[PDB]
Amino acid sequence: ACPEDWGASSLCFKLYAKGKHEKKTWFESRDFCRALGGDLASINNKEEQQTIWRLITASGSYHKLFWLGLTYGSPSEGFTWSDGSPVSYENWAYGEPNNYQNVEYCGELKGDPTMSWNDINCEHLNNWICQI
Ligand SMILES: C[C@@H]1O[C@@H](O[C@H]2[C@H](O[C@H]3[C@H](O)[C@@H](O)[C@H](O)O[C@@H]3CO)O[C@H](CO)[C@H](O)[C@@H]2O)[C@@H](O)[C@H](O)[C@@H]1O
Ligand SMILES: [Ca+2]
Repeated sequence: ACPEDWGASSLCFKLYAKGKHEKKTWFESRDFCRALGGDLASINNKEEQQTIWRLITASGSYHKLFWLGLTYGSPSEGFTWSDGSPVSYENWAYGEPNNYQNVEYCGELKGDPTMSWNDINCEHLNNWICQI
């Protein structure tokens, strides 16, 4: 059972699309989700991707960018999820991750129907999604 305000399919997810001045870095977003007892959202299969897409449609958060729990590990690991669990299912956008200019070590979701991922600099301010 998920809490009533969390979207379910299982993992539970919640969108945080806040004011223009209330976005957070990847690390700030991770700390926020962990303070709730959860973490930044991981997308581990097509069912979880659909759960989050339907959360986006229900909110009207179209076109927005969201932090996911994607973080680059060691060179041999590549991207992992924020709790260290491995990236198995992937939905990177075309050409991604491209580590553009060698400074992109966190992952963001483009919240449109493609639900694609991009690596981006971790100090960008974005919306975020938590899991619990
Ligand atoms: C926005 C960026 O998109 C991918 O990086 C691509 C890169 O983006 C350029 C964009 O074309 C340009 O309008 C903007 O002013 O600067 C961006 C770079 O920060 O463009 C190159 C072509 O030169 C490639 O197509 C890159 O894929 C994405 O990978 C980045 O993380 C970022 O979201
Ligand atoms: Ca990129």
